[PDB]
Amino acid sequence: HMCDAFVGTWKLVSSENFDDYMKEVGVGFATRKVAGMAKPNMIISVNGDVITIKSESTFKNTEISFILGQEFDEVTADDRKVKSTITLDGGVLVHVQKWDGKSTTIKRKREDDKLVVECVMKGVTSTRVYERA
Ligand SMILES: O=C(O)[C@H]1CCCc2ccc(-c3ccc(Cl)cc3)cc21
Repeated sequence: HMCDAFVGTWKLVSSENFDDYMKEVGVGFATRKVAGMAKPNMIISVNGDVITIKSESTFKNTEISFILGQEFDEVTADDRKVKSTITLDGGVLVHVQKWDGKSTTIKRKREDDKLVVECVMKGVTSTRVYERA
């Protein structure tokens, strides 16, 4: 019953400060513009210990499967090759990506009927809010 409250199909309804977060990460102009337009569908499922997050959009489709606490290699939508670790901390999924001596953290939280995603790179935060599809 791990991650029960995250499981489902979610749709992005708002994004704040995402272009600035992507600049802080190092994403180039053309990818920022096309990526920032996307309104993805995030599909979260659990099978035993394995959590899968599948995200579908006009920009990119991605899929990650993982076990909490167990590092995995991820190719992000902006083509970074990162080493990722996802843990549960006080009911928040905390996803750390490491590449080229850099780090970014993505937190996914259940708040009311929404799933709230906070992406942090150094001092820059972006918030992306999802509703049930
Ligand atoms: O979330 C995902 O799985 C993907 C697929 C669905 C759409 C989308 C949009 C933008 C970015 C994205 C872009 C730039 C940066 Cl730095 C990080 C993430 C990542 C994604």
